[PDB]
Amino acid sequence: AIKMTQTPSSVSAAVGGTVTINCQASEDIKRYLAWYQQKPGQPPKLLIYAASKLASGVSSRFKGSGSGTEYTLTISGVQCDDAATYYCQQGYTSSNVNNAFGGGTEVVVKGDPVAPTVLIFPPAADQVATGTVTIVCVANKYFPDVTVTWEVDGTTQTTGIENSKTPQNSADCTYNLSSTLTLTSTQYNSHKEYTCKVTQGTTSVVQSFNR
Amino acid sequence: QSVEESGGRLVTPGTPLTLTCTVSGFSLSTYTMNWVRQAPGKGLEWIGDIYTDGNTYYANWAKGRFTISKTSTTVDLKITSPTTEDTATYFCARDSWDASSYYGLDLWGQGTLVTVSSGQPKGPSVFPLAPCSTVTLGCLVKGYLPEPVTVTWNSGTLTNGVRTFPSVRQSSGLYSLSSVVSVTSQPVTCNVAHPATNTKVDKTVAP
Repeated sequence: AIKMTQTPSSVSAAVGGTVTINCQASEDIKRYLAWYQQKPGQPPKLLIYAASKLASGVSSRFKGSGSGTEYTLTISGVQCDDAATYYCQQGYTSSNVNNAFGGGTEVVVKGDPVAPTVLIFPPAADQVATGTVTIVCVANKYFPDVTVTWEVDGTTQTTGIENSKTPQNSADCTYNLSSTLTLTSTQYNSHKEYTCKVTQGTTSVVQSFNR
Repeated sequence: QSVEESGGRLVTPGTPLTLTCTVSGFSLSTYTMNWVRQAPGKGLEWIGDIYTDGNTYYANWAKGRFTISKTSTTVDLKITSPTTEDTATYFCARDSWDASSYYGLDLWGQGTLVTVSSGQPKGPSVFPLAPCSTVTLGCLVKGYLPEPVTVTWNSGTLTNGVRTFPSVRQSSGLYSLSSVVSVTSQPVTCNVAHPATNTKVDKTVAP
């Protein structure tokens, strides 16, 4: 059946640099091929049709090429506004199709670095009263990626943790992150000092509170 | 010209669900229509299409699991027997061809959310986030189904310094998210709406 194989799954480029994305078709699709850009919350946007033609209003920084079974999308002069997921799609046939779209390629744009601003919030009394608490730690406006370490009276916590990171900011390439630690109220009362540690490179930022 | 999807909702597994795509400003005797879904965090997945002449095609995985049909202004997608694997936003999108140049899917709707679960819809619990001069306050919203909720601060009048984080599905299958706002200094209130359960909750956050 018709299969589209898109690589790599993720690529990064400095602002101003060039990104290359490849698409392999399991058979000759004769340039019946399109490329799309998509950012979270939005439907995909057509960039390139007929393998190499720019859709109306789309910037010539986007370039489609290839034929037979092998296609490529190149993005030049990469900007923060280009941080997105890109998909190839065959329009050669609707019959015997396994998948018409490639798996997609997340493009990470490396803009000016920024150290995170970190904040920790203890659970409110109304949480404690439910039997389960969630401690929240946020790292705001940062690039490149950080690691979060939670510590409870100095012991590294390895369970009960969930991390949720925004897409890159279209203007400045930065992320925001919330990290939560969830414990029972008894578990929570079993301890005193709660610490969120955020590391970027080798530089750490720590926020703590005593229950 | 425009396309708009409707009919997505929370539904129990096995309960047939029909989605509708209503088109304006073009003919379905000229454009072919496609249904495409996307699960939270995942890639686009083509389900099938209906050509101008009426021929319908489905992805190999979709055959016998969906039925597509159309009138002159709408296209339906019926999901025969929903499973939890079918939870996704469903998009309608039009395409066309010329002599040799395929024109792509150039017009898409905003999509409609289908959530498949044995669980009852549930409104959010809202908890205040405060430290312990300007200050960052917040609201943690937990335990809701289906998505989405909206969160505003002072009824949309505080917008500067607002950061809302993507939702996270819990092991319970419920969702949670958080929002924080940086303010100076009078009351600061998060307004959390959950249209799926006809509910809104306002929580005033105390420094």
